[PDB]
Amino acid sequence: TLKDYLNKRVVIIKVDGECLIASLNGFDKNTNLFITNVFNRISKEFICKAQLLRGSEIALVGLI
Amino acid sequence: AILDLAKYKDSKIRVKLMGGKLVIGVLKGYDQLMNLVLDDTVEYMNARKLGLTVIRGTILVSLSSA
Amino acid sequence: MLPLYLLTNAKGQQMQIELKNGEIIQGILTNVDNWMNLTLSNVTEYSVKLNEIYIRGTFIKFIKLQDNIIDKVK
Amino acid sequence: TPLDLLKLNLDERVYIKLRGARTLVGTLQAFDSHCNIVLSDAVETIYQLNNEELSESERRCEMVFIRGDTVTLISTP
Amino acid sequence: PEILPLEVIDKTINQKVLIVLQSNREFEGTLVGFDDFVNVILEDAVEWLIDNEKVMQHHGRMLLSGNNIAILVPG
Amino acid sequence: VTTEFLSDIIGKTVNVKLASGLLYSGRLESIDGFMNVALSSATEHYESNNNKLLNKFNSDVFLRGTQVMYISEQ
Amino acid sequence: EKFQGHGLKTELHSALKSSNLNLIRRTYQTGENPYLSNRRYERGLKFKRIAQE
Amino acid sequence: MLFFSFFKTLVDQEVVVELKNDIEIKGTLQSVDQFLNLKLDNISCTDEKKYPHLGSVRNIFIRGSTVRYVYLNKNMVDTNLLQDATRREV
Amino acid sequence: RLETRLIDALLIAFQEQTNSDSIIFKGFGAVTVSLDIRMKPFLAPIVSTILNHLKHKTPLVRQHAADLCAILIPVIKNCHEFEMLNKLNIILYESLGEVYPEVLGSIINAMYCITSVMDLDKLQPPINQILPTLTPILR
Repeated sequence: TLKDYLNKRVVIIKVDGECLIASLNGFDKNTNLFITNVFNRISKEFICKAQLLRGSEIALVGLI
Repeated sequence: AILDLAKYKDSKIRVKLMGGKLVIGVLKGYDQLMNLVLDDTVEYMNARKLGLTVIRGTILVSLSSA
Repeated sequence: MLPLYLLTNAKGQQMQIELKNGEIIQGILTNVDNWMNLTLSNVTEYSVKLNEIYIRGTFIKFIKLQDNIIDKVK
Repeated sequence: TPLDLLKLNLDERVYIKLRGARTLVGTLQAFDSHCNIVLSDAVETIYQLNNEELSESERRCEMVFIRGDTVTLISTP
Repeated sequence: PEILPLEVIDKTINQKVLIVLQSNREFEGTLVGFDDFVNVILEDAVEWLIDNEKVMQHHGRMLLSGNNIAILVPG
Repeated sequence: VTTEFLSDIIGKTVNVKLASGLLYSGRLESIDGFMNVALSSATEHYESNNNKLLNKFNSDVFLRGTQVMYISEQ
Repeated sequence: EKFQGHGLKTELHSALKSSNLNLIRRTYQTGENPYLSNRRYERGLKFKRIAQE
Repeated sequence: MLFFSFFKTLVDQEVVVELKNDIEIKGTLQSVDQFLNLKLDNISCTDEKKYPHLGSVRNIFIRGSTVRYVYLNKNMVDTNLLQDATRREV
Repeated sequence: RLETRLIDALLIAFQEQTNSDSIIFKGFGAVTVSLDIRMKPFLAPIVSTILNHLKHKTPLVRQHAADLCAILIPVIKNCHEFEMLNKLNIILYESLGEVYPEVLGSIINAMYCITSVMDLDKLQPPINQILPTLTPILR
């Protein structure tokens, strides 16, 4: 379950190969994730303060 | 439906389809499944002319006014 | 909270939508369904000004929300 | 009914082709409505076209699982 | 009031039709039957590839899956 | 109608093509509402049957319903 | 029977070589068969005049 | 549902996973779900190149579609019991 | 050879026994205590019969087989089967909820031999899950 990853900085890798570090404030049955404090793992590029990520896009999730 | 196509009915619309397809045509009819009936249908892939067509609301990526 | 519930609380807000074709769609939200099918107003896209556009939920990559989404929402 | 026909090759050596030019040989220990497959004593032949020549990568695994969406062909070698 | 796509397809039954798939592959032939999922029964189909190439000439009644279907063109 | 067609084409040699373009020529043993195809004595070819036959399979050959594109017959 | 049919029969965890406490346990206490506990699927498998009417 | 009960049956087991983007990770499975999403603990290294870049992450959540294979050992589980389980279900 | 035929005969007569008597598991256990390291290839099928009787419709054969379990537990340690002791602990712990007290007591006895023999850390259930199920048993 994604209930343990709430309010925690996580590292998400997409299907396209991109990766990000950011907090996880929400989840659903479709693995659609509401994401805040968005930053890039490799490029350390701040994207925005609040974003949504479709479930089919997530390749992998990790805790940090 | 969260989208009312009545004001888009009998109006030229620009619809994007899956697989890098773009279709422009006047909207004759629609349904709750967003299956579209277009007349004077043209497709830009560079230019392909068609007659009346039936559009799949299943593979439909997006719709906009034209 | 839930993403769908958040898009339900958020109505008429500017946001930058990312799609699978790679085209930016910047618009103002209008209605949201259980399939997260988006309809935007005052729409402009990058690789075109549009009054309204229909957006399929499954074709979406990610959504760039405004920063006040929590304040204006909750 | 096709699965009922797939009851024939159970516990028998099966040749399976998958998406991504992934071929695999094994014995058939599982299937289901979504065609999720478990194989025993298997071996994997990976077709990889690189630098404009044909090449392959052999991954030997005795126990491994396969996801249904990657399923392309199911037959016997 | 709204003309239904199932009404249009029902109208183009037993008529020449060009069905464009989601790929560059297009089919052309005589429509026979369909269903709610619009799995096409196409009589004497001709397989095509746009950007044209002829693949195979089909003699018979063909069943095309409604998943890959994109556009239905009467005539 | 489609179910009637499937009931008609049972025990008939058919040419079935996936989304990968590989066309299989073989007797149709069974099929379901998911368009899952179980063949027998099926031979594989690239595109049209007039091309090179890659490999031969005598036993029952199963196909996946979302992978298949169209089912023709000779 | 015999010791031959004994060892050849083994058991759930015996033949399974254990290694799964949900296999042995679940297949034991509430167990009938191991690993034994869709809508649009049955709809697809179950799939003009009527519509018009 | 069969495989659902299979990995639902396999908990606290070190397995290797390959993804569609070619990411191969070994881990100890913990939580399961109807959509066959996996949560691995004690994230390990499989190869040098195929292993993605995560330094400190001990726990992951994998989406069910992304996995290509799931690598096990024959000593881990008996296949035959799953087999007659298959003939019993369908 | 005749050592093989011995244990074979003991398993046969043990699984085929019609009458209710307490001798078979006692003396069989005495044999297994006499010869122990030699048992391993027989030790596996013997436990197959064990579980086979642990699922049965007669409480007499039930508690009988359980009494045989508690006796065979120390011998299994000599073969270093400990995971096999773990699956025994599992099945017995899952059957601990039986209604028949006469069998349940013997089952708890086998639990006693298992926990006593094998190290606590590697015990499957584990112990801290075991005991709170024991607290209602006292009544």
